Amino acid sequence: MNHIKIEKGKYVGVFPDNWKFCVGSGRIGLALQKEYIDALSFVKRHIDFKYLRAHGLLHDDVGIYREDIVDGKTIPFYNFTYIDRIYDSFLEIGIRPFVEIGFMPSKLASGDQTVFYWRGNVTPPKDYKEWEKLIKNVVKHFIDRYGEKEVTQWPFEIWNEPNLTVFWKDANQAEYFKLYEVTVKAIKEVNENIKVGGPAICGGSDYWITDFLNFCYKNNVPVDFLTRHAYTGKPPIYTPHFVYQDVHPIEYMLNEFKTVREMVKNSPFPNLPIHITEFNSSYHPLCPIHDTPFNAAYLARVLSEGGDYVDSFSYWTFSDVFEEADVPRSLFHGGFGLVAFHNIPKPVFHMFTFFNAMGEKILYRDDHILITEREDKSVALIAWNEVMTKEENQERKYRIEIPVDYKEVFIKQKLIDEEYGNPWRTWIQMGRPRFPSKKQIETLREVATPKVTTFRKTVENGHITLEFTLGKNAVTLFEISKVIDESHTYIGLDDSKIPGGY
Amino acid sequence: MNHIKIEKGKYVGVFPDNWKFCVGSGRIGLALQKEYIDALSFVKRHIDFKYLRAHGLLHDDVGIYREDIVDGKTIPFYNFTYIDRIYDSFLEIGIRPFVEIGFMPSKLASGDQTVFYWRGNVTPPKDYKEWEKLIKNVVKHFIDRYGEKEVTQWPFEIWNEPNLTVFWKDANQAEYFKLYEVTVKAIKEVNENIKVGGPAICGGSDYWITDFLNFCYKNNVPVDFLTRHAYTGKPPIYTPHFVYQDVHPIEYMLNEFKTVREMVKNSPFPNLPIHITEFNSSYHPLCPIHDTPFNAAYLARVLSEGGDYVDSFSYWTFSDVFEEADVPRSLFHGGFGLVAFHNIPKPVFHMFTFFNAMGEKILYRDDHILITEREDKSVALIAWNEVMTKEENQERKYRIEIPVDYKEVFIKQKLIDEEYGNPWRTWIQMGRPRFPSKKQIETLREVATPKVTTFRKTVENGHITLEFTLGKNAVTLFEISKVIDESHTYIGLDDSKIPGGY
Ligand SMILES: O[C@@H]1[C@@H](O)[C@H](O)OC[C@H]1O
Ligand code: NA
Ligand code: NA
Repeated sequence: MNHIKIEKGKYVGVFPDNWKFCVGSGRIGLALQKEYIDALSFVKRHIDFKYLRAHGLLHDDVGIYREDIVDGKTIPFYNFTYIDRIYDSFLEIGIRPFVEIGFMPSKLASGDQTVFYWRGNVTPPKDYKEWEKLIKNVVKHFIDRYGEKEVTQWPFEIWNEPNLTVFWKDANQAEYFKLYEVTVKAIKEVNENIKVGGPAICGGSDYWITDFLNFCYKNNVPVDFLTRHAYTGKPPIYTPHFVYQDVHPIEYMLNEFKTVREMVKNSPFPNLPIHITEFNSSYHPLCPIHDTPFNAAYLARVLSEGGDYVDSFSYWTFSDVFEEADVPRSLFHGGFGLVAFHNIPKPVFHMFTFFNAMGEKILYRDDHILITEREDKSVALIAWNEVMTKEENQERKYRIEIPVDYKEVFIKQKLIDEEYGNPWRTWIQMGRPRFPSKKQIETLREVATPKVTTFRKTVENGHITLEFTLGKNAVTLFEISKVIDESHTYIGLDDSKIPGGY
Repeated sequence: MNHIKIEKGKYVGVFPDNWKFCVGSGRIGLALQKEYIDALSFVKRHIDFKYLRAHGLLHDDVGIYREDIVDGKTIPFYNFTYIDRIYDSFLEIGIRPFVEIGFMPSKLASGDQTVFYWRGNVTPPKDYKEWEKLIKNVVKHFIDRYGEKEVTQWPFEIWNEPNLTVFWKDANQAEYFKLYEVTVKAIKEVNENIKVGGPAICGGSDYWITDFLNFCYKNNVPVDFLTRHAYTGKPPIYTPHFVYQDVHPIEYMLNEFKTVREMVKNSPFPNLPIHITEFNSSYHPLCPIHDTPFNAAYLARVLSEGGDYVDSFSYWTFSDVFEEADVPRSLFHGGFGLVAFHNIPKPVFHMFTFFNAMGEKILYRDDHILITEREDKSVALIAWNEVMTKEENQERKYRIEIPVDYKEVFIKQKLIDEEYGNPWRTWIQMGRPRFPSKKQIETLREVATPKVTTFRKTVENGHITLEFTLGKNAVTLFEISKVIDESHTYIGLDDSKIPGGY
């Protein structure tokens, strides 16, 4: 039904690598877990993410800020044992931290308000000049351990979602500015080449972006990028074990992206880089939507178009290794992770890997397909089909004419939908086991992979035709490439002489 | 000084393998750490430890006990996500848990009192019958996942050091006896072949052993083994960063072993196995005695002799991965472990591995040397020399006549003292760097190995004579073996034709 004719030689855009700039994570402290490193290693073997963005560098499980008593004095001590082990392991894996400065260490806090099950503290420092010394020592170490050519490649975003009272005492904008100003000026004094930015808010308070940008311009506090989080979840229904959420169409997020690029172009900093340091449909770590093939198909458009607007958009999160809502109580529990425990890829993970196949040169693109040409001049394409309702049009038919100037083509297709690459479904059939056996795990691994099919055909009249129908919530990848047939070189080759009817 | 003549074909005792039955660890929640799994794997490549003993199975970071509110009714939830991953990894490595029931999960607790930096609740359960259901469900889960044959090889130790008020409210003995009865009867109802035991007391309250064994006999309360801890630290000096302690002679601890055996010999269970579930010199996690060559020399006698009295004795702990006194603040910091961070083995580690060379038939044993015969009739021996003070007497000389019925002999010596295998000395030389660099760490690993030297002697009069002198805090191992010289099979063999003066 959707008929598409690609003309020989015409392009319409550049597909950039923004989609794999940065990915999200459970709290920095959780990076100590073997399951985390096993997960991060597995992701990094498949998607060359450049940066990792996680809360809680200054939380007390990481244990940086402590206080010793000598006489009646109270003198600080900065403990780097854990963060060293962590950042080391990031860099050995091949990924750098998107440092998020937060939250408040308990012995520097002014109040007792906390966020999450791990009770990160969200009050301003009782003494702002002792918070200045923490930040400067923390940055100075790093330069000493990792060296400046390395640490200046690390961006520093200041705090998390201050426009919400649950993350920042009273959601006090003025006090958030004092905090941003003290913190970035501590960082810059150690090394001015370190890029910093903010204000890390979620949608629904976009005036914060104008207020924050004016505040940095009127005073002379530096800002080298903007950050903001984008979700699409309508208000949620709660449960002892679940949070259920409806969602806006994915266009609601892409619209939010561009109106944010608009704000920055009318800002005192018209070329500011924008980093969406968190994004997903539902915004709760226990929402089953994250486990489904729907969330793969639904998020796919963001990877196609998101880089038209923002310099990075970081999927929350790479792994279910997460503790914000306590320890998960079931293998499939609605976690943010691209990867469920035991390195079982979710549908969303495979969707991400498909974009490894996109070239820079965009042949075509609408709301539900992306077609690109790689440097070897083979053609690849990714189509999705997110289906929000029982009553919606369920299938999505494509007929695509593709020019090729060679005579024998090889087609490779990877499909994930409700049937293929859907371990959640098998998990359900298995009885929804909360704590499955090894054998159950390995069977979920066997299914947790895209259906892969291959075709060979002769090219007639300088083009080929791909006709295919996406079912409910499918994402698929096609790769079209030239065959240099070598069968002529096999003397006496005759398949018909093989038992088996060949 | 110390002249020894091994008479041909005579033995005394038998050297059993109790020394490697069991080893200790930081709390079970710390087993999620990559650094922890890396250290355990490292230890188990060198010492075949059968069991691993650690606090806090029921602590709330492992997350097992939780509550849900459907109605106003609160019902219980048992979350096995973390504990499954932990015991799975123990089993894959090849070690089993010496299960320690404890401490108290927050939602079952009757009071606010906690132990350690990680705040384990040490009050009894507010409702002993909801404590019983926890035990039943945890053990039934273990059996469901791992199988009857496997879990019934896991011994269950009830609580930890209840004679101390810091580990158990008011050090109430009756309250503990009720806890022990309720817990093990829950255990036994799930499967009566699970070995239970106690009372896991600290030293200095040994009447508890009489009271607890009598209590069980009187009231038909199962007990399949006794447990107790043995340390030797005198009352400590405290510092913002250190705990310093003197120690009794090591004879003091071997005395406690033979003493507690006597009590169970005089009890209604005269054949009770005894497990010394923690031991070390100093009992504090920030006491540098643990990092020194002295502790290796000092602790050697118990490996040599402890098995005469107790069925197991488990060194606290296998690794510095530990949080009882907050996150360690320097590479060497006095931690309990055989192994420091980044797998840098301490002298005590090497001392242990030496005992892999002891055969079962003992040829000769005193306070400072053990000489054994392996099955191929080669002879091996470990000698040590702990020097407690600068006065004392610092060197120990040895002259050992070993008979052999073969003419050509090969001797291999391994030595650790203050000069060799002492990464602590090098770290001091380096500046005591709290957070060393990779190059520093790698240099420390280069020196953290025994000195290894080899010898060839033609035997005169059917015996060889080992002559060596132990420096201060030294441990050494020799191995004596037959040589079948194959040099006659090399035709034209002449080293004198190799440039180099050979
Ligand atoms: O921490 C994240 C928070 O910032 C956002 O509101 O929702 C996702 C959470 O996990
Ligand atoms: Na379409
Ligand atoms: Na988390």
